[PDB]
Amino acid sequence: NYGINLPITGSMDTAYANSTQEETFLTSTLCLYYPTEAATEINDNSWKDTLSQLFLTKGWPTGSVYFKEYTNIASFSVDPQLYCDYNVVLMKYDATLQLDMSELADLILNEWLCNPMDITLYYYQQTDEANKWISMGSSCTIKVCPLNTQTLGIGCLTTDATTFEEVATAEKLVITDVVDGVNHKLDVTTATCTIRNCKKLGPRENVAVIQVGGSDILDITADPTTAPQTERMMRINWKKWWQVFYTVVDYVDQIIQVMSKRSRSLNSAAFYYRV
Amino acid sequence: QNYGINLPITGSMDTAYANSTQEETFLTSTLCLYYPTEAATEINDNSWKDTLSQLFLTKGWPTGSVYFKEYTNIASFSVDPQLYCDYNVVLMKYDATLQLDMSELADLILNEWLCNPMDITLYYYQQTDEANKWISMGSSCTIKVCPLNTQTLGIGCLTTDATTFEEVATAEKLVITDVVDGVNHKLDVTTATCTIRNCKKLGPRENVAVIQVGGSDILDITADPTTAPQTERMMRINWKKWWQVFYTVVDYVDQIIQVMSKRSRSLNSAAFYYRV
Amino acid sequence: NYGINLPITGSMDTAYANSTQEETFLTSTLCLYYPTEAATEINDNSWKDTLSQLFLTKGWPTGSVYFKEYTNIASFSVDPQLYCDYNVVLMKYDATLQLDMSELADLILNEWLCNPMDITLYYYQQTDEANKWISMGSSCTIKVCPLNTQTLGIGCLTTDATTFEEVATAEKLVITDVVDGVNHKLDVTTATCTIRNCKKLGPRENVAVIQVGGSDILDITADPTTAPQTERMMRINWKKWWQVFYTVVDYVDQIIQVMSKRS
Amino acid sequence: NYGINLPITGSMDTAYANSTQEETFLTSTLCLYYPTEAATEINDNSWKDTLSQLFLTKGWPTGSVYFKEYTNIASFSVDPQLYCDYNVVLMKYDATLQLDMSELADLILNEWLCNPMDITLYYYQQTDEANKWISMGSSCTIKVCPLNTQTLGIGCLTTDATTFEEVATAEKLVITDVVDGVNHKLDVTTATCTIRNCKKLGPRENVAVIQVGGSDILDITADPTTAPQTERMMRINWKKWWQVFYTVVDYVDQIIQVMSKRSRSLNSAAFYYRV
Amino acid sequence: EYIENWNLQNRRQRTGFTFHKPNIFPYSASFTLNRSQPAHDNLMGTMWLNAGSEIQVAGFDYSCAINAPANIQQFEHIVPLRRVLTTATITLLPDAERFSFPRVINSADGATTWFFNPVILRPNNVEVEFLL
Ligand SMILES: *[C@@]1(O)O[C@H](CO)[C@@H](O)[C@H](O)[C@H]1NC(C)=O
Ligand SMILES: CC(=O)N[C@@H]1[C@@H](O)[C@H](O)[C@@H](CO)O[C@H]1O
Ligand SMILES: CC(=O)N[C@@H]1[C@@H](O)[C@H](O)[C@@H](CO)O[C@H]1O
Ligand SMILES: CC(=O)N[C@@H]1[C@@H](O)[C@H](O)[C@@H](CO)O[C@H]1O
Ligand SMILES: [Ca+2]
Ligand SMILES: [Ca+2]
Ligand SMILES: [Ca+2]
Ligand SMILES: [Ca+2]
Ligand SMILES: [Ca+2]
Ligand SMILES: [Ca+2]
Ligand SMILES: [Ca+2]
Ligand SMILES: [Ca+2]
Repeated sequence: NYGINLPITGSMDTAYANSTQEETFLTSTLCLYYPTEAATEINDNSWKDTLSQLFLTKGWPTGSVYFKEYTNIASFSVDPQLYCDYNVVLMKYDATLQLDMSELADLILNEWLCNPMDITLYYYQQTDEANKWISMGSSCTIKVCPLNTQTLGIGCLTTDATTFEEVATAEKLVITDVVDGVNHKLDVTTATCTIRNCKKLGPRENVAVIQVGGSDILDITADPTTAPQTERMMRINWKKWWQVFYTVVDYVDQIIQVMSKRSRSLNSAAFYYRV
Repeated sequence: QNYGINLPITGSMDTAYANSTQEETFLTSTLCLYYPTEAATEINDNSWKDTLSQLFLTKGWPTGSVYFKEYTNIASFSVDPQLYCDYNVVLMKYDATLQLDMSELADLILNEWLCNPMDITLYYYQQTDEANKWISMGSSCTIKVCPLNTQTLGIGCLTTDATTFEEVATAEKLVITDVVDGVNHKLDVTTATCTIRNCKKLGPRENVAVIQVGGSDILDITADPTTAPQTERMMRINWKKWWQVFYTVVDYVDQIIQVMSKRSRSLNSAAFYYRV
Repeated sequence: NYGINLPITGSMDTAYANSTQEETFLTSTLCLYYPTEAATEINDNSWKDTLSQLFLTKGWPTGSVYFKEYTNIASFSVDPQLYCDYNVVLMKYDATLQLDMSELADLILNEWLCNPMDITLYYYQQTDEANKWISMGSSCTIKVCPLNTQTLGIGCLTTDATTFEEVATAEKLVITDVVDGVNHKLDVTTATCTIRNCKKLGPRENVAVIQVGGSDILDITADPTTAPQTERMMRINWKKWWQVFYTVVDYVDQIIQVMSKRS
Repeated sequence: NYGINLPITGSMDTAYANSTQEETFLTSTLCLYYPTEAATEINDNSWKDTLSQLFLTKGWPTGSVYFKEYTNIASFSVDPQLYCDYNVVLMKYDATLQLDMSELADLILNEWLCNPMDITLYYYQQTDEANKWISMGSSCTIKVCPLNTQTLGIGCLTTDATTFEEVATAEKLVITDVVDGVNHKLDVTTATCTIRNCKKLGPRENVAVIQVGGSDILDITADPTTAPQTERMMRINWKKWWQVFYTVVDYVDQIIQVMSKRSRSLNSAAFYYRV
Repeated sequence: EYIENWNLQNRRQRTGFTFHKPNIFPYSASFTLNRSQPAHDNLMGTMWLNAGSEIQVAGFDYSCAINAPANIQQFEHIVPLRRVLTTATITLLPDAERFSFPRVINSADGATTWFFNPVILRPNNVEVEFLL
């Protein structure tokens, strides 16, 4: 009964099962994401070999924990592909890249379902609050031209491209909110960029974000009246990056206690947009 | 219909709700968007006010209902902030230097202050309780406070020498002064360019919201160290382009209007409670 | 007192006692702390006189308010000796000292049961989650190597001190969290530093921290999960230091309220 | 309040009070206005110091009585501003400023609800007796053009401004009364003048007007049938100002029995905006 | 019992019926706001449920008497009966368990809704009076 949505009835007197937090360490995998300037400060090659002995104390086998790296937040955000079971990437704070960090956590912490877009043929509009336009590539420069009910521009000419309104130029990831319910005309430079519309289903459960240094800024909901702080948002203060790594190896039970498996990975979610 | 008297209101806990009435509020009321004068510089348009007002028609507001004003910075907006229309929301940039002065503007417009005049030459001054503040604004305010004793002698100051006075402000466009409550003081306001004013706060203002464009989220609207609440109508959003900041306000009118209310002074029923 | 043994029953619908806040003022002390440059902008000689006349208005007697100072957060944190009945401190926010302000408030606001360490002779592990290593002095450079079962180093050489894995370079106060269960060989600069084996207990209630400046930067926990803000981790905004002292003198009945005595 | 629409019921046999007048003196303020031609004849730099001790012997405390000063009725009418809880006004009579005393006393002693006027773009009219067009500024000449049903002008070519007829000339405060129900066209010199569509309310309670010298001649009501003399209109014959300031301080309580401080407007303005 | 009281009352003599939890109160669930504003964030008044043979009244104050004289706020609730009761046995307990949880309540005329998030102190200076 794979796609049927039947209810369940459970009692309030069933005894609890056993602890289960030491079986999950045997079966599952773990992936770490760090900027490439970490291994510069470490001055070692065997620190991947070193830390894998330290995860073995907490219960993980030798072949479970995987290490991946990136250069910066800009180049990691070109196509973040996160493959293992439990993913934990810690980014570094920058006072000037304030929006670009929160646009990265909008992709990662939630789950988007995406349909393609063809700018040359069609005019586009957003239906409700969930529709955003996610464009990523080497260099994205998006221009908008809103239209009335007669297919005429409001403050823009549909033939000249210089009169167009401009929302971004030369980024690696742009999430665009426009007025929901107005047909628009677009001018994305699609030689190095690729835009597609997406609507938010729910949170992506199996991934956490550990901010490294700096104050508390993060805004998932592109909504001014709401800026929620979930349980999979963490910040620590740094002076050296050994002490960052001993912290995450020590507290592996608390990192994993606050993130579950991906609900789309299971065989249960068969015909509900699996994986 | 019995304007001055207070009367209790009863009502059953089982009564059907009314209609939606969020639409009819948009048909009647007004709206004011404020922005710093450099926002229109990046926009590069002389018809973008016309462009936005076409987009407010989609969400129910008519044409002549939304008004736009400007200011240069929060230092020059604060020499005289006066809010005119029914609902409004202000937009300010984040400055790491202007820590306190963002909290002064969010003190002055988000609350409601009952204010009495002052005379520096003639009397000696004190604050009665925790709700009494000395709000002073103008071109260049410089305030020096000489505390007195039970015999009106100076404590740390000479009551004749103005140099031995004790400074709390330097050349600011706006000052809200908290001194210790219950001690007579002697004052040195440069009243040629400043204007000190004995004020007193009532319940806060319900029709203005504040959008802090960029930066961290810190605003001490209160006076004590021991608390600093972040209310419903102060908020924060990040930026790269001022087009995207304006599209977000136009899209989400129905939520921003929901967080604020009408000014309770502005009604008929406040006719002898300080505002007809 | 406090007792984990010896239960105390009590009852309900007993009458509330009278407000004993005034008697708390008459039989207690109060000690303010300020950085040295705060006395520089004021540049009065008798500003400690003119404040004690203003604490007398709020009920504090004429022999109970004491003023002490420090140079900076780097120099106050070599040995903070706090011994008055009530204590509050005034920390000026520096953007690059964001990691040092968290380490001080960890040391000030919580109780710590400490034990000595012999780097030369013994090997040390950390047993509890609440087990941490606190080192103070003039210049602490801490180098740590882990250990297998066979008393052999994991990523280092137990003879060569160069191949170690350091966690601190020349800092007045370092709180070190290492993974628990593994033994360790240590190598610190014992001439100008003193590392110890401390253990966390409940908070200290005679101290409070008023941050003076930028935003809230306070993870006084050790895990990345929780970063709470308690009753007395507070913060103001400033333009003149002489205005800051008026707020503290005025609102004593709220600052004293969120903190307790030594007992 | 939320609940004004309920009846109140009281008995005709209950007991009086102990006369709460000393509570009025201790918890209220008082601002007396005076022309600048007093202070020349007054010849003192401590008469504010003097008089504020003579209010102590009546019951007023020290920090309550404030003194403010204008220069004539013309330069006070530019922006009358009421600051504190009680306001008595001392003005001097002549024969020439005959309308301009009734113009100023109308704005002060009555509450007003003023909207603004865009006179260049639209055509405006008055809907009953109770609205007027109250204009104030440095100097403004106002000229009016009545229109018929078909937007054509009567007695005035709607393009020419010299065919319009004149109603003001360089006046600081103008209250125009035109025919209620006819669309008009305006010629206010808007560079120095602000005209406002404005509606009358109930009378302003707390402020009183004492004229100095000359007969009792004031028309507040716009109709010529009615010329009422309210309880807050007084007159005093003068020879020296020291007799005038002693008369006010000796009979404070007779003036306080008339003004009723419950109507403060929280602002310092003399009208209400579109509130 | 009923045929004995049919005969005593038919001669005008004094009768009496003995009840266990008599339905003397009609159903009523409402409130009263002694201090209010359209924002509904600083309120004062009482709430009650009268149903069957049970009264649960609860008074609230959002400011917690910070500006009241001597920091004490007085409440009162008066319930008139329809018939005169005699020799009752009444249980009185110092908590209204029905008005103890967070809830949202409509306004008086059904226009808007308002929020009520309680914490509960003990009742001070309780006086119950039985009038005739
Ligand atoms: C609304 O139209 O309908 C309600 C019931 O459906 C009714 O209670 C209310 O009177 C109506 N209000 C208005 C005027 O829209
Ligand atoms: C806690 C307990 O008593 N329950 C038992 C546990 O002791 C045992 O180790 C486990 C083995 O899978 O099975 C549980 O049912
Ligand atoms: C000063 C004050 O608060 N008044 C109390 C009074 O209420 C109480 O009855 C009395 C005996 O305990 O003690 C007084 O201090
Ligand atoms: C003449 C008169 O009324 N006297 C009473 C006075 O005896 C009483 O003690 C006081 C209390 O407020 O109130 C007054 O009204
Ligand atoms: Ca354009
Ligand atoms: Ca949208
Ligand atoms: Ca001095
Ligand atoms: Ca004060
Ligand atoms: Ca090594
Ligand atoms: Ca540890
Ligand atoms: Ca003519
Ligand atoms: Ca008319």
